[PDB]
Amino acid sequence: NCLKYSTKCSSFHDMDYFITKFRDDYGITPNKQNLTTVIQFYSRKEMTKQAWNTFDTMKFLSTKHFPDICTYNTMLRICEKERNFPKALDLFQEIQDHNIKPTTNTYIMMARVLASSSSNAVVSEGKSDSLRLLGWKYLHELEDKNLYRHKKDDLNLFLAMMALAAFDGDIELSRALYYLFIAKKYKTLCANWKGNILVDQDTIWKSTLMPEMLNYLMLAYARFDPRNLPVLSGYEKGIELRRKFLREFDSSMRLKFKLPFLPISDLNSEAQVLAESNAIW
Amino acid sequence: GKGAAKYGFKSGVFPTTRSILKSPTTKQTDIINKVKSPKPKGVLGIGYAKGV
Amino acid sequence: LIEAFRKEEARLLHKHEYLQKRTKELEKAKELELEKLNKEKSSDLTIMTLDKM
Amino acid sequence: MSLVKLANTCAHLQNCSKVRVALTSIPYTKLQLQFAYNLYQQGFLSSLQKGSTMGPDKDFVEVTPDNISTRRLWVGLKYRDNKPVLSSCKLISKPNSRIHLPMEDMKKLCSGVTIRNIKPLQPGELILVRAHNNIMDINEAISKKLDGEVLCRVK
Amino acid sequence: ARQNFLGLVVSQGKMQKTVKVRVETKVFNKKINKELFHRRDYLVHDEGEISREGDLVRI
Repeated sequence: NCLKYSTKCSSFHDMDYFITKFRDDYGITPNKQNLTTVIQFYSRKEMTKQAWNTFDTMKFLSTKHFPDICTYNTMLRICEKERNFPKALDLFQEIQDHNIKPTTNTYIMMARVLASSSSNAVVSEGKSDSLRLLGWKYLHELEDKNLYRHKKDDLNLFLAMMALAAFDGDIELSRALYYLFIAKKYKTLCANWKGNILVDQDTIWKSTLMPEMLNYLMLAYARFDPRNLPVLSGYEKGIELRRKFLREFDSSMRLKFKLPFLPISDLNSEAQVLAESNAIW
Repeated sequence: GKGAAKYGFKSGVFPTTRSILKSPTTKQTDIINKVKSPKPKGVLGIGYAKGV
Repeated sequence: LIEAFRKEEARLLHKHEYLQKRTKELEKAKELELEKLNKEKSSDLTIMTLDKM
Repeated sequence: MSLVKLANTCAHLQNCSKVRVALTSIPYTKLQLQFAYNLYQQGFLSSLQKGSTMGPDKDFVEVTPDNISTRRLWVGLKYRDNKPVLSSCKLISKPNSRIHLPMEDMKKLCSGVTIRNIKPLQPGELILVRAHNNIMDINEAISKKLDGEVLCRVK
Repeated sequence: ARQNFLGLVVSQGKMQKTVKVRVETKVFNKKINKELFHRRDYLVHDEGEISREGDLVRI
């Protein structure tokens, strides 16, 4: 708990003090959970080398200290921060090899790692489209089986999808997902608000507008190329997924609160892209 | 022809250039200090021991 | 002959000074990596790592 | 620092790769531990673990002269795309002929030039060097300007 | 400087003030491609006759 709060406030001095205090005065050395919390500390501080060394020690010291799926998800997050997809795939294969059972967070982390890696040709090693397709495949593999879900995972999932939509320049999918998220969030918060809706519009709307979703939508706008064909269109599963999301977006638009999306399924020109970017901004 | 590869691919030899000053000068403080420094004692050194 | 001897002595001293500068610069280069390493190890959580083992 | 033991470890890893065992054990010494760590950093090994002759350590055990004889380092091997990641492991400097290279010769060896009948470094290969009782890759030893003994090849 | 060789005394007392010292040096043989030790025995002056067989000395 001490290390948890220290990570949350990102205080190096508190982490060091608590670890030293326990070692010197109580004879307690960090276990698997505390070492995982230290790895998350190093991740928060952008300290990837130290986190990887801690992971190596977690494997080294004993089987009780050996990493489990939570630590592997943390390492997948570190790879996402590095945009290091070969290590992500290697860690997934190691998870399978050591008989550790994946979780929903594992598949979502793999999809996000591949989406982040596919941003540019340099980081993706010229494999950007294949990496995005592989992330979509990981999301499908998640769809197949239940695994262990977490309350936050659902949110994460949608971000991953938008990431795969944002780095693909899929403006139709990005628009649809952004509208779905904003609509559901506002509906849920208004349905469960103690305060009167009219008075507390500012608070509800502030909570509704997640900055990262807007950032992903703007990134999708920025990567616009009329000749681009979505990577998700090739698969039959992918094209069905696109059909489902676009149909729900269209139906929701056709059916209170309003957003400034133009009354068109897709944008086919630069001027409309500029107009929608300004409108949403 | 092969050995010339060591010497910059130059075939033939010049006579060895002579040193104007055959012995070190007294203004070379470092050489004097090395000469005057205590000799390393024992076998990794260069000198007779005290008792021998 | 006077000119030759004096210039030879000056030349020898100049080489000695050049070697002194070279060695001193290399030692400050070692000081530079001393500065660099402490930045990396300013991040001491004092837990024991495998690379340190 | 027994090069004989490093050769035995190399042959053991090759044999384990042939029969495709997921875990194996090697002697627990400083040289062997450093060599295994260097292989693991390059991605040739899946995991390092400390354990007894019977298996990995269930709980952390301090190393003392009492239990040093029964200590072992357990390495997890990798098999990807139906091929072993760690396929061949050989020695350059053998006990009968030990090869200590200066830094410039080490660069020449990395640069496609055969030095003292050692095949030049290959693209996906790793050559390990020992300098001041520390094991590192050839590239690091060159970057450290350290003259060293050229031990082994891992491809 | 005067040539200096580390060695081991292998014969002493056979002659007056003279010993045999076993000097090993590092050489490279190209035909083997190996650094190997090359061995020789030097007749060495021992004034005072202090050194004994088995001692480790200079010559």
